[PDB]
Amino acid sequence: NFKEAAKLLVDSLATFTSIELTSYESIATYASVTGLFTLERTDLKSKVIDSPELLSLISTTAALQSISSLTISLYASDYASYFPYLLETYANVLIPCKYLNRHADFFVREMRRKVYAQLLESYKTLSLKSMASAFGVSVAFLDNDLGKFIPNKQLNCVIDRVNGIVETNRPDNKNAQYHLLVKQGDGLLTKLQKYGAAVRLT
Amino acid sequence: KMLMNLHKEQWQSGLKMYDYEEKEESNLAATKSMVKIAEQYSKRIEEEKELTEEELKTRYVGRQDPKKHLSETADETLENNIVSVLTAGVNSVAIK
Amino acid sequence: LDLMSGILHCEDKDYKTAFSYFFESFESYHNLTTHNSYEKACQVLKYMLLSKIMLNLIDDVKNILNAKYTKETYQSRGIDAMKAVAEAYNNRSLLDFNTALKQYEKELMGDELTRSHFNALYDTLLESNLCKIIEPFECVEISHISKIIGLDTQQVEGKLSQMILDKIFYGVLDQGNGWLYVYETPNQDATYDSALELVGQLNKVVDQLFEKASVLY
Amino acid sequence: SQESLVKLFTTNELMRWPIVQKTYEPVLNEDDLAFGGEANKHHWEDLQKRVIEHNLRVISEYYSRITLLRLNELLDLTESQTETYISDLVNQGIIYAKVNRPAKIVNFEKPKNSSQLLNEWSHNVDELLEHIETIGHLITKEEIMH
Repeated sequence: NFKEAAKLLVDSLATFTSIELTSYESIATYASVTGLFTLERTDLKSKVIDSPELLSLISTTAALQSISSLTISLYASDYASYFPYLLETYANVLIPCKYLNRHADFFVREMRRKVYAQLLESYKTLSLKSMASAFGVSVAFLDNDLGKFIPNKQLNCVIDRVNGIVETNRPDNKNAQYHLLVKQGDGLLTKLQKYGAAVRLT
Repeated sequence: KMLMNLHKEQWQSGLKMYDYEEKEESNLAATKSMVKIAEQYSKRIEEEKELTEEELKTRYVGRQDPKKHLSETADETLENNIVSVLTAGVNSVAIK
Repeated sequence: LDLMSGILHCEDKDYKTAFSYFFESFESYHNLTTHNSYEKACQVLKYMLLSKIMLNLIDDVKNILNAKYTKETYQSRGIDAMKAVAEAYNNRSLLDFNTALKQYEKELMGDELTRSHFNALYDTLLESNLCKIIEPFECVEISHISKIIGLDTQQVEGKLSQMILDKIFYGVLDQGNGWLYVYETPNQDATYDSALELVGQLNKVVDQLFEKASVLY
Repeated sequence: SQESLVKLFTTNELMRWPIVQKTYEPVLNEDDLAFGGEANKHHWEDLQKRVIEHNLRVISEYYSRITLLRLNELLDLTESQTETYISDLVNQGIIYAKVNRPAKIVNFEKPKNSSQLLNEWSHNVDELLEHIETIGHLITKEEIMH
């Protein structure tokens, strides 16, 4: 549950009591993890410019450095250097921490989705080769990664292979709202159906 | 009959209608408010398991019945939209 | 005190309050006995000149500078820098800007303030320029935009990505042909959207009604 | 001569620049201010843009989709120049458009909301019901006359 963490941990930065709590450089590293994972471009961005505490501390341990680097690249739209930082976070942030070593693999998985989401937002189309050069990874390397996310359907794009383009058919209109709503409304029916039936019979 | 008749809107009131702007306003107001009646009903029904109905109504604001108030607000807009569609489609199909 | 107070409000993005504190800071150095206080006085003059560019008042940058006593007392490569960038902002040329910063780099290097607000000024001059260009378009080739703006091809594309993320003109960028579609259509149905919170509340309530029905069981 | 000069612009019509140019040159080069000279030929020069701007307004109202390739022919301009005139005219707030660079369409219109199109459809229905009424009362009248 990193959503709950994210709201609690921003407060932790502003004011800190140190008794029975792990060293403060560690507390900054936990805040940056939750912010990147949970929040999207805009909220995330405003959060790490309006936190003086993170900025006055700069880098001071390897784990903090790898996390902070990732951050800048992500909202600033540099994808060349986004990818070394991904590898770096893995080694020095998740594995050493007790509470994120369970999430080692979960973390890399979700983070590739977000980066891609923001890119897809800004483009109608990309060419696979252009999208690969942006990362700094070869042509074949990219196709695998996209293809693990796409049938699960939280990337909401498709790839014309013959055209070499990647198309983005993610709705943000009225059609998108429709998908959300009707799914919840089936859930209301179902909840009433069962609890209904149980009370009529008894 | 003279008394009863007070309209030239006896046959000119079902095909006649108000712009769809005004129907968008009714739809938007109605949905927005029913959230607020629904939030009072949620505070309310954390109870409904103590002693005496009459007490609960005072203390945790069962007054006017929020259960009754939500039914009324839903019934009024629900019946109104069936009419709004019903007249809408009637015009499209008969006139052209 | 005066120098810092000026520099503090420049970062807070009001340059009206910044400029007044620098007006008094210039006078203190000037009228104090020179012996090294002359080097610092030059720096404040530039800081007077930077402020009026952010405020979007580029003849008044021009007005403070005069060959009567303003250039004559304090003369640097940065005094020449100040008015070249002020003319770049007026022209609305991003070319004129980069040309200034190449030969006047040492002002950016020696003063942090100047570097800071030359980045902010660059991007917003850019942002505003681009919006005008693409305003009576939709399916405008990026090749055509790039002529008129004066930047490189690559540079247009990179700049647009961030803006679409701001949502500050919306639109989607197509590299399958090189167009930019500029969609300025309304987003999100308000009526449909408030229906999500109403269902949301009905989905919560029914768990609570089921708490009542534990009585019957 | 004066009555006819204003009479073009007050109404909406299509016209071209070497028509204006040929006709009004032996006439109004006899009168000064805006004509002759070495700096007032630059005030004459200025009427070429306004003739072009006047066409853009007429075309805006009547076409909502016209080809950009056809627009160039109309104005007597090349494609670049046509673009510049449309840009500056949207900027002042006198027209509105979106130009498609593949050259398929230049579309003059500010796109309409759903609510706008539908509010007009209500207005038609109320007026059709009114027309049938009034006819019905004038039919009753004619039965006595005949």
